[PDB]
Amino acid sequence: MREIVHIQAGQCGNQIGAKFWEVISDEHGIDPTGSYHGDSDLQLERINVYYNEATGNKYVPRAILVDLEPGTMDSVRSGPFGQIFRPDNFVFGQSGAGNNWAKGHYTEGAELVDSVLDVVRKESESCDCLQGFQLTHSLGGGTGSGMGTLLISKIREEYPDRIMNTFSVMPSPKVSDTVVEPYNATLSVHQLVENTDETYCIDNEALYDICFRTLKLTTPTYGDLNHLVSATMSGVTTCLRFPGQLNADLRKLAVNMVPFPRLHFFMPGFAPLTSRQQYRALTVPELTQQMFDSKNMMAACDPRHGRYLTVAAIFRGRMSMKEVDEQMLNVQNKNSSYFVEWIPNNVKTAVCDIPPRGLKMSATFIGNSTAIQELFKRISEQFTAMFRRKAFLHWYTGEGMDEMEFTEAESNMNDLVSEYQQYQDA
Amino acid sequence: MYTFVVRDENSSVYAEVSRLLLATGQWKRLRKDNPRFNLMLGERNRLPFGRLGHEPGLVQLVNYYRGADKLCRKASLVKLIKTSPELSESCTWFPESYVIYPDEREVFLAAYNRRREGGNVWIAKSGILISSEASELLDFIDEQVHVIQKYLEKPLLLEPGHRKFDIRSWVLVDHLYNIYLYREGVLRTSSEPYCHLTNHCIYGRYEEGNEMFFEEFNQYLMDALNTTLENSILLQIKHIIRSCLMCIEPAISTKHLHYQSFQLFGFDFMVDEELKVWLIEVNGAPACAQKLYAELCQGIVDVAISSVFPLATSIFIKL
Amino acid sequence: MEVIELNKCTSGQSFEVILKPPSDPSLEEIQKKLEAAEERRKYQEAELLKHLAE
Amino acid sequence: MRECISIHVGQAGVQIGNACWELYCLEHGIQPDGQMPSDKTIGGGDDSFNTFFSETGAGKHVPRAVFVDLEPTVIDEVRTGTYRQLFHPEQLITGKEDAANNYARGHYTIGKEIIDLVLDRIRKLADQCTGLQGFLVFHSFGGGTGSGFTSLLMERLSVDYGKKSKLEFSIYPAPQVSTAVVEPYNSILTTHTTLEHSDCAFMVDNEAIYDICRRNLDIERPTYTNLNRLISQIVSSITASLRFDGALNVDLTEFQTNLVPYPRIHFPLATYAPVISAEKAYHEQLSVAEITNACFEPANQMVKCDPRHGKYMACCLLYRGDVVPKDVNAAIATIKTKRSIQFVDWCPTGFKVGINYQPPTVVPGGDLAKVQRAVCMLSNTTAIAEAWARLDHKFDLMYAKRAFVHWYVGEGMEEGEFSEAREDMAALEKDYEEVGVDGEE
Ligand SMILES: C=C(CC(=O)OC)C(=O)N[C@@H](c1ccccc1)[C@@H](O)C(=O)O[C@H]1C[C@@]2(O)[C@@H](OC(=O)c3ccccc3)[C@@H]3[C@]4(OC(C)=O)CO[C@@H]4C[C@H](O)[C@@]3(C)C(=O)[C@H](O)C(=C1C)C2(C)C
Ligand SMILES: Nc1nc2c(ncn2[C@@H]2O[C@H](COP(=O)(O)OP(=O)(O)OP(=O)(O)O)[C@@H](O)[C@H]2O)c(=O)[nH]1
Ligand SMILES: Nc1ncnc2c1ncn2[C@@H]1O[C@H](COP(=O)(O)OP(=O)(O)CP(=O)(O)O)[C@@H](O)[C@H]1O
Ligand SMILES: Nc1nc2c(ncn2[C@@H]2O[C@H](COP(=O)(O)OP(=O)(O)O)[C@@H](O)[C@H]2O)c(=O)[nH]1
Ligand SMILES: [Ca+2]
Ligand SMILES: [Mg+2]
Ligand SMILES: [Mg+2]
Ligand SMILES: [Mg+2]
Repeated sequence: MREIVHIQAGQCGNQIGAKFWEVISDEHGIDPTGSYHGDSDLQLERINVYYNEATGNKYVPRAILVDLEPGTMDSVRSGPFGQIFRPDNFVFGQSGAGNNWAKGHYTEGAELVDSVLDVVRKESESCDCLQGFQLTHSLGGGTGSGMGTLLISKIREEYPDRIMNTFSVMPSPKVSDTVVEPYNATLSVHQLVENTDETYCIDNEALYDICFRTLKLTTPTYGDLNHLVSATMSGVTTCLRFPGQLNADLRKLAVNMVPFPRLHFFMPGFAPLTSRQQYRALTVPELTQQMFDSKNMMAACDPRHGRYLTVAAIFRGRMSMKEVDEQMLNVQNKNSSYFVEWIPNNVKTAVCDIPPRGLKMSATFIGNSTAIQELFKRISEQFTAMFRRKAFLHWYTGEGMDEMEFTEAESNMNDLVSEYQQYQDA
Repeated sequence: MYTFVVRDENSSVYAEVSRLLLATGQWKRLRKDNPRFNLMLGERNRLPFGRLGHEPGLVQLVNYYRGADKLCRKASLVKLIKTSPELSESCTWFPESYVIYPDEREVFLAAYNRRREGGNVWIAKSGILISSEASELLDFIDEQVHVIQKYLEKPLLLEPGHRKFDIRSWVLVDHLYNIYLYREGVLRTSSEPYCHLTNHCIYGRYEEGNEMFFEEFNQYLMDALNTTLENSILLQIKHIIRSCLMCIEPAISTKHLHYQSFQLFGFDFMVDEELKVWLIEVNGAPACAQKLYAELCQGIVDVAISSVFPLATSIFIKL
Repeated sequence: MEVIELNKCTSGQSFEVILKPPSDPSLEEIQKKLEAAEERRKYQEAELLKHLAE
Repeated sequence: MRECISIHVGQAGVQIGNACWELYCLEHGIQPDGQMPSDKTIGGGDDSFNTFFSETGAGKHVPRAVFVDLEPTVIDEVRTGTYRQLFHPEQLITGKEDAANNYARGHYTIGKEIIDLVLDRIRKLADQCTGLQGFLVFHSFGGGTGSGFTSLLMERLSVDYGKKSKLEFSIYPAPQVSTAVVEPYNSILTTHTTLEHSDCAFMVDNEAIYDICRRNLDIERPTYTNLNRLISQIVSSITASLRFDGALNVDLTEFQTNLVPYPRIHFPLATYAPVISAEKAYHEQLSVAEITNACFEPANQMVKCDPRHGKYMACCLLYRGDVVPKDVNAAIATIKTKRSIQFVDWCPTGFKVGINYQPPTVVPGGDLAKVQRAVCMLSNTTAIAEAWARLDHKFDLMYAKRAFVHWYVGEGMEEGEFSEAREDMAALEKDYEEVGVDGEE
């Protein structure tokens, strides 16, 4: 029994978090009322990882919902699976965070953070052997970014020997709510460099482009973006939720994926992705080639602009394991230039028999590539374009922050970019 | 697509083979220390054979036979012939030789004295010295293990010129241990009247670069000796090549091994005035004649490489 | 070739065939190492908690 | 009679131990409930099988075994498996969180908290022995528990059982079924720390077992179950001399005397034949000469390497089934004329042969066909050093960049232990080279 405690914070964090719980509840046979009604014991074998078992053989997500305004969590509670969450695990304020990292991290968020830690402590105390935490949030707003990283720091203080994992949505001017998003993201990224073990970098620019160019969605909504994320989150957690040999827990995943402590930012990918053809059967070569294509990756970085340190690939459904190996070793041997030579056998493959709801075959990609520096470079450029003229800083200095904290955050992320470039040339 | 690595930048034969592979559109060259290759053109010394054939999903081939050095080093070749029953010390096509360390020093003297008692000029090598009496041969070696070999005092001399020569034959052994003799050999001829050493390193009088090829040499044997190259010489050459390589086949064959080997060999022969062929040495990393580079290297790709890695009249004689 | 040491029983037999003749750290030392690694873990955690206190 | 205690560490050690004890029960006629209708001495005895099985007053034959793992799911299958009634709870030791493929976590952080309990349980078995001869330790090289905890346990066993022999069955990592990128680190770290505490270690390369299952059993993608049933047949062949009447390898010290002339070079190469599929209705039965010849085929070795390019220091042939000494000698004479078999000059050029008349047992419903005669050859050849060279090279590639090293330092280990371990492996490679080794032309 290796339990994971899930936290979703802010608007983006709770919207993507709600869809993640809808998806995996269906996979494990849990209905919106928390009753199991599946037909396979594999659905229950590792259900303890994400669900508590309450009275009457009911399953309650080990999930905590956090926000500084009630709006999004009201819509979650009134949503499809809104009644499955523990009512005491809704922790919310009223003032909001105003897309302001300082409000989430230092003022408004600091008033609420102790109440979230009370619920984290309650869930942790009921764990046979807690392995760690997973946080869903965006970096471009105030609550998920500012309060989310505050929560990570306080959790690390109270559980220093547990794994911290995040699904972090990176902002992009193409799918942007406010101009201060590079400020909030730059301040948050430094927190993640220090206080997380694994971070999935989900770029809203990549999600939009996939919806528009690949899925042929002329006007993608946030709901369309969150549909891609929930499918991806289900894929990357398959190894945690079903019986398997590879990356079966958060710490073994980290040991396999993170060769240097600060370089723990992963590019996720999913296949298939196609326009609505839809009933057409997918073959192993087609899954493998799509899963490794940049068009299927969600960090808007070109992996041919860098090199893979480590890769994890997860295949779902009934397929030929021999054929999976051939195509996986095929793409590996044919494109050996893009895998670092000093980490032998750095591509690991897992297969899970249970496929998602609507597909017979699927594949999920997790890459630790030095090309992720392009993401951090874009944020640094957008940060500097405003900070050079101290633009919009009054929103933050009004909350007590000084300009020196921005300078230090700028230097920290440029250091991170330089670290990636060191190993890209290695 | 197939992948290969280059580990010996000094090999002219395989610098050519690599550029032919890079002209088919189906071979890619990797960094020399990338382990995910199909073909290794390995280094001449200390090739890490123990790291081959352990890459999942990759058929791996290397251009050297592990253990072929026993044939391609002078001391070990003498020991192989004298200790292998397939060749015997009664071997008729290999000159009388002895391995002596600066040991067969005493047996050399008993054979030496018995024919001085009853010509006995010998040669030293492992840096060459030819002497008529044994006391001088031994003092030169104490100045690494050497061998003392009976010097051929009656060589076949080409005319006009009265000049010594030797024959170089290129032999390719593929992964199935098929023995291929390249149809083109070279005579490294001396340009001085008998001048005792015919190495191309040591000009251009009778033939360009002191190189006579088989077409001219066969024409000479017909005009001067009323015989052919095939009959008087090449039959013995094929016999010696087969005898040497079949002797070491159990030791070096990669038939049931996790990786595969092929190798190009350079056999050096001398011919006496009775048209008898003598084996001089076997070279494991030979160069080629400038004209025969294009044809032989293409033959290497066709016979040794494309046979294992298929692409999208034979120049060899199969022994 | 020669067979030596032929021993036979109801469940099998054994012998030898010759073809050619020829020609620690103490408990306290382990304990010190385990405790030295444990102290290094405690020092690294102490530095982390000091960093988080700042 | 002298008892032998088996210790199974980590997932690989536990699952392989499960397969071995199932096979032992079938070989000895022991039912899953522990009863053995052939043992007419109820509640005791000093027969050869008592080296591996104790006896209760109710007639249950209990393995002299301890299972240890840092997480519970693998040993839980022993508690609920077919042979669950064989073991009492004290033989099964589990933690709650594993070593995460981290030698430092298994040896230092977690090992320090559970070593005393493991030793207490082993002491309980040892107290039941009238003349304990030593331990057989099963573990992977690559896992954090199999590498880290095993080396700690071996150190303490040398302290507590100084006069006892210790043999290993070690699973060498193969990427085709490997679960961790850092397995070369764990392998070198555990080999360095365990080297002085092991008297004889049988390495089994998962790559060799995988390929044998694919080629000989026609299994397109072998599972751990496929691999472990093959491994348990080889282990059974090696340990049969301890469990049945005989004169060869009848005590653990004989393994060292017969196979290991120098203490550090104590890794014999195992080769097994014939491996034949159950699915085919009629196989041609291989003679003594054919199975003996197969012992010199690299495709049948437990580690892929070329013994033609090394030297032998000792060679044992362990036959099971319809084999008589006359045919073994005739087979050996033929093979020596046609094969590259060179011994070191300071060792006799000979084979020590053992024959057990019972044919190898197979598990019903398994993948191995029932054969009329089989053989396991144990040779100590310098050629196995190829496996060290492969591992040390992968170590060097990662360590030159210090990749993943922070995970080990984070658990209290020092970077100096990496280089100290690697230098020990370099000296080991040098030892094998000394013992076994004689352009533009
Ligand atoms: C619970 C849900 C939400 C839902 O949809 O319930 C309302 C869910 O998504 N679960 C799924 C899942 C997948 C991976 C891991 C875990 C779960 C799965 O089991 C399923 O149902 O996929 C759904 C998803 C589809 O919408 C659709 O995608 C989209 O248009 C779309 C639009 C915006 C964003 C993302 C997708 C979908 C794609 O996306 C997928 C995911 O396959 C896209 O390219 C994939 C190929 C599919 O062939 C193609 C084209 C379909 O046509 C198919 O007929 C279909 C299935 C199989 C839908 C039309 C209903
Ligand atoms: N042959 C065989 N190899 C196994 C088996 N289980 C694991 N392995 C190998 O062992 C290595 C992984 O080590 P494990 O034994 O699983 O790990 P562990 O000892 O339990 O240590 P931790 O899980 O890290 O605490 C990999 O190389 C696997 O291929 C098995 O049942 N049979
Ligand atoms: N026993 C012998 N009798 C007569 N001549 C001999 C001889 N041994 C060697 N030679 C002469 O020595 C020359 C080549 O010697 P050798 O082949 O040993 O040197 P080497 O190996 O450095 C040149 P390569 O690499 O091209 O074979 C030949 O031209 C030959 O004439
Ligand atoms: N993919 C996705 N991104 C979102 C969603 N909602 C907001 N965002 C992004 O998140 C950032 C705004 O942060 P938000 O979560 O709304 O602020 P918060 O409530 O203070 O944490 C911007 O970069 C938005 O593009 C969503 O539902 N899906
Ligand atoms: Ca008894
Ligand atoms: Mg918002
Ligand atoms: Mg384990
Ligand atoms: Mg030469």
